[PDB]
Amino acid sequence: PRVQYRRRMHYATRGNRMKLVRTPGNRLVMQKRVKRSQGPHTPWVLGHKRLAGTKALRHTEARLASRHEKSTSRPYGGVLSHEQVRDRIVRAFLIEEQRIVKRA
Amino acid sequence: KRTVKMGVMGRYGARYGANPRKRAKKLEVSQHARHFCSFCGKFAFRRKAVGIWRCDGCSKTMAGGAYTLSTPNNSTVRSTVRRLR
Amino acid sequence: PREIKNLKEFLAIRCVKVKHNPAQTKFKVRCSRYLYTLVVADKKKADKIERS
Amino acid sequence: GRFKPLAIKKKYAKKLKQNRPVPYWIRLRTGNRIKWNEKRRHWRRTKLHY
Amino acid sequence: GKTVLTCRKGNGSIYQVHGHKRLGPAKLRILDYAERHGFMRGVVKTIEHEPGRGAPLARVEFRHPYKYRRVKELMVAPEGMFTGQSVLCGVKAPLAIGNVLPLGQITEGCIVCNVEAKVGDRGTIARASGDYCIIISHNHETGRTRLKLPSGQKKTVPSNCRAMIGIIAGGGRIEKPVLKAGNSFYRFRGKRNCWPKVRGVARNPVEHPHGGGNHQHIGHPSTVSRHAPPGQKVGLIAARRTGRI
Amino acid sequence: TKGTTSMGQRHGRTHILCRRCGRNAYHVQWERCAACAYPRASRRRYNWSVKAIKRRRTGTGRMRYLKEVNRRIKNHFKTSL
Amino acid sequence: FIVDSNANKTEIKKAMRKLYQVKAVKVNTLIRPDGLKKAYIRLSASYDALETANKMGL
RNA sequence: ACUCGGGUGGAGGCCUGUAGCGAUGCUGACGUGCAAAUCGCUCGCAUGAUUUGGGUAUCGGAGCGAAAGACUCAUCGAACCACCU
RNA sequence: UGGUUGGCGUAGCAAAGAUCUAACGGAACGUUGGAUACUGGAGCGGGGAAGGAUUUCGUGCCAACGGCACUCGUACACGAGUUGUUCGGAUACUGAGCACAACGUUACACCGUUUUUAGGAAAAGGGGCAACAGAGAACCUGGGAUUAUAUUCCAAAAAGAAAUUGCAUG
RNA sequence: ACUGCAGACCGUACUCAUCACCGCAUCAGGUCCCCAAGCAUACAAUGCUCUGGUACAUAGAGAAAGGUACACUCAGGGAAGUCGGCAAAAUAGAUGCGUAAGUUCGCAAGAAGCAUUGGCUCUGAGGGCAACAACUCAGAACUGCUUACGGCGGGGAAUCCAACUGUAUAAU
RNA sequence: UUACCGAAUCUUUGAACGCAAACGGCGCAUGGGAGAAAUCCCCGUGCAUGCCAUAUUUCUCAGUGUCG
RNA sequence: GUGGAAAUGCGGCCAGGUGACCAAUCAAUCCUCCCACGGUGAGCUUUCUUUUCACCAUAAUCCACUUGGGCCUUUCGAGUUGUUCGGAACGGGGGCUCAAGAUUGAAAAAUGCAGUUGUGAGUUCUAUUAAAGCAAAAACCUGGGG
Ligand SMILES: [Mg+2]
Ligand SMILES: [Mg+2]
Ligand SMILES: [Mg+2]
Ligand SMILES: [Mg+2]
Ligand SMILES: [Mg+2]
Ligand SMILES: [Mg+2]
Ligand SMILES: [Mg+2]
Ligand SMILES: [Mg+2]
Ligand SMILES: [Mg+2]
Ligand SMILES: [Mg+2]
Ligand SMILES: [Mg+2]
Ligand SMILES: [Mg+2]
Ligand SMILES: [Mg+2]
Ligand SMILES: [Mg+2]
Ligand SMILES: [Mg+2]
Ligand SMILES: [Mg+2]
Ligand SMILES: [Mg+2]
Ligand SMILES: [Mg+2]
Ligand SMILES: [Mg+2]
Ligand SMILES: [Mg+2]
Ligand SMILES: [Mg+2]
Ligand SMILES: [Mg+2]
Ligand SMILES: [Mg+2]
Ligand SMILES: [Mg+2]
Ligand SMILES: [Mg+2]
Ligand SMILES: [Mg+2]
Ligand SMILES: [Mg+2]
Ligand SMILES: [Mg+2]
Ligand SMILES: [Mg+2]
Ligand SMILES: [Mg+2]
Ligand SMILES: [Mg+2]
Ligand SMILES: [Mg+2]
Ligand SMILES: [Mg+2]
Ligand SMILES: [Mg+2]
Ligand SMILES: [Mg+2]
Ligand SMILES: [Zn+2]
Ligand SMILES: [Zn+2]
Repeated sequence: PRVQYRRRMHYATRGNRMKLVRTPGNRLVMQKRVKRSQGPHTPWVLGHKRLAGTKALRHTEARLASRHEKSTSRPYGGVLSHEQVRDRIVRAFLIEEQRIVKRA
Repeated sequence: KRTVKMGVMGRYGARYGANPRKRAKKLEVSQHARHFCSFCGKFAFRRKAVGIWRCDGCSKTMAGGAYTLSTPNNSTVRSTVRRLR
Repeated sequence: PREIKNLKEFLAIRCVKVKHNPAQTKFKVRCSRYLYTLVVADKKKADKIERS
Repeated sequence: GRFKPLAIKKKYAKKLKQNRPVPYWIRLRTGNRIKWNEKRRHWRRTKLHY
Repeated sequence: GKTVLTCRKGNGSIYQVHGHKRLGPAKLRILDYAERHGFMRGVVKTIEHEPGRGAPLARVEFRHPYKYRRVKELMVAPEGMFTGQSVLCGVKAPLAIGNVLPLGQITEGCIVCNVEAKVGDRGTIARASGDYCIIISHNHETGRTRLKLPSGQKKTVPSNCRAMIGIIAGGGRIEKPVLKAGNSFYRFRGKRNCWPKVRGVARNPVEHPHGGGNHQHIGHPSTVSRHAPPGQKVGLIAARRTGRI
Repeated sequence: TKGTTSMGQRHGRTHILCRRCGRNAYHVQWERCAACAYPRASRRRYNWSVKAIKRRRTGTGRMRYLKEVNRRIKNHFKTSL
Repeated sequence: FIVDSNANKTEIKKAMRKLYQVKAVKVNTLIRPDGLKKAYIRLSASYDALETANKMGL
């Protein structure tokens, strides 16, 4: 069993990964291995971490995914880690409370 | 394992000459040493490109010197700003 | 190829391919999109819908 | 390889059906001069580099 | 003869700066009204390495003065400019590291970086790593402060000129020996086709004024005139003295 | 190895056929023709090579319309109503 | 069919429908190495490709 | 005071050596050749200033060169084409 | 410039190990069987790019060509052959880059910047191009489907099973 | 959800190489990518083998001199040969020992230098999961040698030069 | 059939000009066509830039230009 | 819109993310290979051979649902082959979630094949030098706000 490419492209680049596959017909057949992307992340300046409620959908299928598959139902849900939201909810509240005090 | 004398420089073998290794060795170690973080109180800084020091603890990035987190020149400026305060 | 499991749905649902198996009897309902199948273990109820 | 603009395929197509022996009946005309095709091409010799 | 390599670098063909991976110009914020009558707080977002450059560049994110949008902006970082730091650019910015405040308002004797010579030009002096310039005088009556350029060189500039506070980061690059011919291969990978530097005496008589001859030697003084035409102005140019000092 | 062994090193094309002249003179990398000077509007034409001016001048082709307008000038553009 | 080389598939369906009065379930054309375009049009099962081709003088 | 064992780890324009890139020697074969520069064995580098496809940029009183006047389509101490001639 | 010549039936056709056998074919090297080796998975393997562009396939042919021979051929002649919603490409990315426009310069645009002293929106920074190895990218197998194409062909039990885009429909 | 209709353009054969490209050629040269078995072995070295491919490189007879060789062998001597150890031979794997000057303390170093190694029948060691799995190392007898594949460094002492790796006159 | 010439026909391009272009690619607008459960598909015509004229029922505008 | 104490589950502009970027290694599957077993076919068969060889296949798509990481919660050790880590929350119990993966099944035995699993190995894919820090962008996504 030696295999050859089936899609018109023939280079071992990262976007052209292939999977060897024994078939029902007992052929051994290369198949395109999907170009998996890492999923949604909290922003790079906030340490760039993978989000919890969100799937690493390729945008090729992200359009067809349910909205909540790419988010949590929290404010900034598809954008920020829960701690990052809570950092703000505190920082919004506490900073305004000092400003409200600087009028006195 | 340990070299009698040249440590990180041991990788260079018998070349580049003794002094230049001696002088590369100081910068080479402070460069890969973990430098103290005033933010965390933690040894934590590690360089990630010349003049860039990521903090392993809290995500953060001091600017800093090339082979060292702080230049001796910088020691002056910070207090000198503190005194102007 | 989704597989409808309960009968109530399947009786609701073009030309259908019955397939007897040893220890089975599938009912492969073809449709515009999916080939729905309804597995049916004991035969006493297999022709119970086959004769439908 | 596979790649061809159709414009190149039309040209090799052109030269391909142009690559034919003269019709037998053309030689039988009065005052005929032609015998062999003087513009027969062979892929292993002249190149139509397109 | 034939065109000298000093002259060919002026075609700037092969000899252009690389910079595909360069982040863009590293400048100060546009001299807004806010700079001229207050201050703009921008938080530093991330300190980058610009390839081919020694100093890290910072990514201060100022909010846009006139519209709802936020304006990330890139300037070579003063040392000690950590991410999340809130920079304060403007005339009545507080005097601290990373703050960009009018040069005539910076205290005499304090050291500044990324100084701008012309007002509003967005920071041209003291930008290389480790570099800075002490303010050595103000002249409030004529509104022109002096300062000492990173080269031992005094210069007068208007106090309306901005400067950043502190040494530029990444200082001490040059102290580390390069050792390998390959190590200097990469510092110039991100710079330009500057390197390796073939000696002109090693070149031919067509190639260089110094080139050619049996023993490889310059035949005439290496100290060329200022008025020497290009292709001739090689060797030591308009040198006032030669020799080790 | 500047001879037959470096003839194997040469793999590309400098020129593909031109959209105008049909010459294999279209420098694909400098998208222009060495022959017609295409895409430049005015076609390439030098007096130091009249063997080439002659080679591609009018009458070299069908003169598809020019035959029609020549016949007409000869016939005073005589016309049916 | 050799079919006009500039014609596309949908036009070849509409043309079979009009010339030979028959539906084409599909029409996958190729252009021949020679430069002619060649359609393999498959008829709907309701239309025989045999009864029609012989009606066509073939 | 920070040294002596032992392991760990996998560094290096590190070593031996494939592939690949070269090309020292035999001044071997060939030398109207397989070849208008090749063949053989030997040999050198082979984690790097490496090799390599595609693309792109820079050329003729010019380009490009870790510099041999090297290379710039078998053409270079000034390509090739046409022309003056 | 054409033709011819001696040398001369000479120098050679000595790199990579290899053929043997029978039967048949044929006017006389092929074909099959057997034997024997070789390649030896960085292959005289199976697919592609560039390049080539009919070389493919079948039948015939073997005049010429295949530096010996051919019954055979990548040769010759004739007839065939390449099938896609999903492969690749374009539609539809940007990149080193390029350059239309404008503007400027030039005796002259065949130059330069690449935005334009600049009113670039037609319902803040003009238009475009530039990657078949980068980004993007909805399809799979089985076939008894060819002389030659198949992730392309298959027919109503679509061998079948999908995903997907547009519109529309309950 | 469903269903209905529709899903357009061009590529698509073959080649990709000691006969399909470039080299005036079916030219021993050159030419990017992918898949890549078994055994020995450290192995993509090398040898060999199933599969897939080949049997195409003009053949025959016989075996003058002189040649070419990716062929050997040579008594005694052992570089006397020669300009020159050129070429050849030689070293060789692994293990255990042992390893000098000099040194930038990294090295030099595989320094150098001895030594053991097959076969066979055994032993020992080294783990997993609960309440069977390796395959290396080690040892021991017995026994064998014609020292018997392939592959695999010759070494040392000094002087000159250049520090080093690198580049570089394609074709002296 | 020949000769000539009025009517036409004159495909893709090309100054090439709707935008591109190793793409027989892609538009916007207009009319047509086929067709079809509209979407798709074919077709015609217009659609480059510059400049001059004109807005003949005198187009819409811009200027801290001049005034009113 | 909505469940959940929480991690989170289900149902114009603006900012962020995907695109998006590393040798190796480790691990899982993949694949190939080997072995054991069992079947089936073939072959050897002077002798010997419970034997040698071959084969024993499982596509995308979908549906139900162990390893590595992140996190929630609750009441010096932890950790890797390895250069770590911990009150800025380690470990333990329960939970969440991502990424692979397993198995259940639909496809799908009406196919393949020809007259079976499991087990081992390899392959596969998912720090260092650095004065080197190792593309962009459309598309798309999610949010904040409306
Ligand atoms: Mg071509
Ligand atoms: Mg010289
Ligand atoms: Mg000179
Ligand atoms: Mg000197
Ligand atoms: Mg000198
Ligand atoms: Mg040359
Ligand atoms: Mg080249
Ligand atoms: Mg097609
Ligand atoms: Mg090395
Ligand atoms: Mg060596
Ligand atoms: Mg010289
Ligand atoms: Mg002879
Ligand atoms: Mg063999
Ligand atoms: Mg043939
Ligand atoms: Mg022919
Ligand atoms: Mg660009
Ligand atoms: Mg493009
Ligand atoms: Mg791609
Ligand atoms: Mg595609
Ligand atoms: Mg085929
Ligand atoms: Mg093919
Ligand atoms: Mg190949
Ligand atoms: Mg040729
Ligand atoms: Mg091997
Ligand atoms: Mg080998
Ligand atoms: Mg002897
Ligand atoms: Mg001697
Ligand atoms: Mg002697
Ligand atoms: Mg003598
Ligand atoms: Mg020798
Ligand atoms: Mg010693
Ligand atoms: Mg040297
Ligand atoms: Mg040479
Ligand atoms: Mg046009
Ligand atoms: Mg499956
Ligand atoms: Zn810190
Ligand atoms: Zn042209």
